[PDB]
Amino acid sequence: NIGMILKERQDGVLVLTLNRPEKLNAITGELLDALYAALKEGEEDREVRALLLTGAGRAFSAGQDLTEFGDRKPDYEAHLRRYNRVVEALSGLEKPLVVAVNGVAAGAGMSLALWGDLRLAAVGASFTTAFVRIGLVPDSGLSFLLPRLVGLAKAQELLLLSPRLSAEEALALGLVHRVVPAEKLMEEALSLAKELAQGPTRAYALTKKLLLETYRLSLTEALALEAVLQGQAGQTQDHEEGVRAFREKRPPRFQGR
Amino acid sequence: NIGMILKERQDGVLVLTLNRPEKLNAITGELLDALYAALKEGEEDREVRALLLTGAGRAFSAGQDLTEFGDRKPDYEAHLRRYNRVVEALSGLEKPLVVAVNGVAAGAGMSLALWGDLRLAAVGASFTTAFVRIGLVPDSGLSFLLPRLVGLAKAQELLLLSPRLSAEEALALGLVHRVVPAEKLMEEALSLAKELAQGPTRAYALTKKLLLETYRLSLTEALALEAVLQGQAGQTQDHEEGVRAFREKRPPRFQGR
Amino acid sequence: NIGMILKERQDGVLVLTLNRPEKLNAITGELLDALYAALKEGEEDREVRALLLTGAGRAFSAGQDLTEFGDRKPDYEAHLRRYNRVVEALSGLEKPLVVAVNGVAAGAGMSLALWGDLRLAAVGASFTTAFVRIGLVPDSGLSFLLPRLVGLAKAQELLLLSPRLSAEEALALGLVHRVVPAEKLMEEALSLAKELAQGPTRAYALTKKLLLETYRLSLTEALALEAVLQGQAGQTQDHEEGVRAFREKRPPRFQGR
Ligand SMILES: CC(C)(COP(=O)(O)OP(=O)(O)OC[C@H]1O[C@@H](n2cnc3c(N)ncnc32)[C@H](O)[C@@H]1OP(=O)(O)O)[C@@H](O)C(=O)NCCC(=O)NCCSC(=O)C/C=C/CC(=O)O
Ligand SMILES: CC(C)(COP(=O)(O)OP(=O)(O)OC[C@H]1O[C@@H](n2cnc3c(N)ncnc32)[C@H](O)[C@@H]1OP(=O)(O)O)[C@@H](O)C(=O)NCCC(=O)NCCSC(=O)C/C=C/CC(=O)O
Ligand SMILES: CC(C)(COP(=O)(O)OP(=O)(O)OC[C@H]1O[C@@H](n2cnc3c(N)ncnc32)[C@H](O)[C@@H]1OP(=O)(O)O)[C@@H](O)C(=O)NCCC(=O)NCCSC(=O)C/C=C/CC(=O)O
Repeated sequence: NIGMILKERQDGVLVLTLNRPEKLNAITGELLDALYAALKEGEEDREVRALLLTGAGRAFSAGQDLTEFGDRKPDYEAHLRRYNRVVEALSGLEKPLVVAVNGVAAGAGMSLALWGDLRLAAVGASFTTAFVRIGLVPDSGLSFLLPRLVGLAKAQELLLLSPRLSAEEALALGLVHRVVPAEKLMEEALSLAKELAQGPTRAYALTKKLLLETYRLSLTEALALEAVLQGQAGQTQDHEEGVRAFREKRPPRFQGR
Repeated sequence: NIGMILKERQDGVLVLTLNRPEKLNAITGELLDALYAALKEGEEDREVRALLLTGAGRAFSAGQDLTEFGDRKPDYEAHLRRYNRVVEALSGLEKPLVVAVNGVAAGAGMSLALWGDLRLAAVGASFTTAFVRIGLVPDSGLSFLLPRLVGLAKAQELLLLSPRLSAEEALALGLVHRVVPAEKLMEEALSLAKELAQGPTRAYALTKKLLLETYRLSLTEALALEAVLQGQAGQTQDHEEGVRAFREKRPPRFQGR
Repeated sequence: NIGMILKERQDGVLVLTLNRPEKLNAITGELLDALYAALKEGEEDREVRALLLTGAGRAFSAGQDLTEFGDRKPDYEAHLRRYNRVVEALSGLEKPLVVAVNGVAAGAGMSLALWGDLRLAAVGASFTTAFVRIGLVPDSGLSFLLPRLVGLAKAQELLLLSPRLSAEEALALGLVHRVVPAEKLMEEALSLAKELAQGPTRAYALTKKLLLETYRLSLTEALALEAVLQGQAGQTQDHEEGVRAFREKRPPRFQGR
């Protein structure tokens, strides 16, 4: 398909599938533009309360297509302003994102997978940082996410030595939250995304903003931002519903506003 | 008791007990003012070298009293400047704090428990972030503490899905340092707090300041603050005692100055 | 030996050995000047692509020599500008550093060991923060490294209570990456350092810069620095070699430029 991102809506969930299975969903500028466009649509679509990202075929993504750039003096500083708006869009997404890692995620493919709020892997899936084997540094936010997700000791080993991690090893480190058999991965991930699509979408979005900023703030700054964002969550119809549901001891019926 | 914070001194330890057992020690502005007052007294009392915080009855704390605010347009930005001076006081406390989590700690109750320097839980105690089920974001410093304590991967799952964690699960993640039978919790926690109340109180206070600031500093800034605070610890009578005790291979007798 | 740092080159590796075995490699200003000088030489020597740091005798290092300062009013703020250029040099080293922890690492000895990019310990080796037992705060970058390496929950316990950790406990926490029998430690560590000395030295150096800065940056700042440093790695002969080797499915032959 032109752009190489498949798009499907179900029950409040936009399902995005990386679709270059013949090249293990290797990333090109074209694929990144299509993914940006799809994330923008998902976020704008008032019928969408959650996103699910997965790969077509054997792989999640092998990362940058190492054929896309033809022997010329590479300008990665320039190009990464492109990987960069996609990462900006993922990081700031105002709806929850499930990632279903169906196979290998390497390099920027591993970066993209780790931007999921909740991450599931198939048995048989694998992670490898990859960049150092091409003489490159981690990019697409991997140098930001990895030490936060697995701690600095594991981030050093994973990045410097680029070992291949099994899905069970990934589970141990916090790279994923759940490992499921390959034939059940999309059912389980879609089940979780539909759960989140009934959730308090505004609370999810603002909680994600606090988590993104937490490490660079002083405690004083963190308490100030908590105050500001709790002010905004406090004004939502969902907060009022949440309080009613607790007082009546029934499930909340959230609307995402 | 008026203010709902019980206060007792033993052997250098101020014991603070959240005391609204009939509402699972649910937090009100009144309780927060009483806790602030008690922390201020503990810190000012030269007979106190350590604090121990626990709950009365079944619960540690169920967090914000979801009856305190009566159907009016809530102003959480305003109110949190109140949760906020209490968190400021906890974070900056110039004496070590043990927390004994005797039962459920939910929402701001979980926030308060996690401000302990050393944290023990009873078998049967439990943690739940709770905020997202009311359509709110984590507050009272939970968005600051949780990713630092358990890493970002576990913080995402705990905050977005609000699962109930057993004391043994909490131990695994680093939410607590020790799990003990319910009938031994106060004996063990008081034993540890009395140990710290013989400790180098100034070294504890300055070590806590370094830990609070560590993530937002450059290595250059971190080394500069280490230099400044080690300068201050170096001038204490306790440092001179610590050096004598090491040279003579005997226990130090610290005074907290 | 004058300066108490032994220096030996093998197969692209500068081997540095802390050499005051009679005082468990206890740190003095003189030892720190010698270590700074040795790190500077290793980094300047175009025949060196990796460093390995270890201890002579029983210990890795017992940390500051608690005989060096003679009963005078200590000025640790002044002196730490000395521990500080050594830590600055370690942190910014533009070649990978393996640490082989052959025995106890306490206080600043533990600080120094944890500056390794990859860390191995002998069975029988041990770690202890130590500072709090002398009434001091963690220094030599320990307040920076420890919470990043083991998370805040373990850093609090390790620093406030100064327990002695076995090599297997250290492995569990991420203080080291590998534990090996004492008689195999230098063979394994030298084997790993020779591996890294064939590696893409520029990618290692720039990856280390991203990891050092990651926690204090916004995601926007982190993506900007990734762009800048990937630009520089992209211009290296090693990047061009890495791409050729992947396209031909053969091992890269990196030069470190
Ligand atoms: C671990 C995998 C991904 C999978 O192994 P396996 O499943 O055994 O497959 P394979 O290695 O046998 O490859 C099968 C085919 O896919 C191709 N393939 C795999 N990865 C990529 C790839 N990344 N680019 C182009 N082709 C790729 C292979 O070349 C093969 O093609 P062929 O059938 O021989 O024609 C392995 O292929 C691998 O290490 N690939 C390279 C991964 C890699 O280095 N990714 C790029 C890191 S750099 C990055 O992502 C961002 C860089 C930004 C700066 C910039 O460059 O703009
Ligand atoms: C996990 C517990 C805490 C305990 O379960 P369990 O032990 O089975 O007890 P229960 O749920 O059966 O409750 C027993 C009673 O306590 C009451 N209770 C429990 N939590 C609270 C509570 N937080 N507020 C008022 N009442 C509470 C229940 O309503 C019941 O009252 P009743 O006997 O029916 O009259 C459960 O009650 C629970 O999820 N409670 C709500 C926890 C909660 O959402 N906390 C607030 C999060 S929001 C926060 O803390 C800060 C917000 C700041 C912004 C602002 O609002 O200012
Ligand atoms: C865990 C060890 C390191 C090892 O135990 P073990 O292997 O059983 O040996 P030991 O304790 O029996 O000591 C054997 C000998 O080494 C000496 N030794 C051990 N550590 C040091 C030491 N750090 N300084 C001088 N001597 C030391 C002992 O005093 C003994 O000397 P002797 O044979 O009795 O003459 C234990 O010795 C120990 O706790 N030592 C003190 C560690 C310590 O507190 N280090 C300093 C932390 S403060 C720091 O590093 C930076 C401070 C900067 C501010 C400033 O001061 O400038």
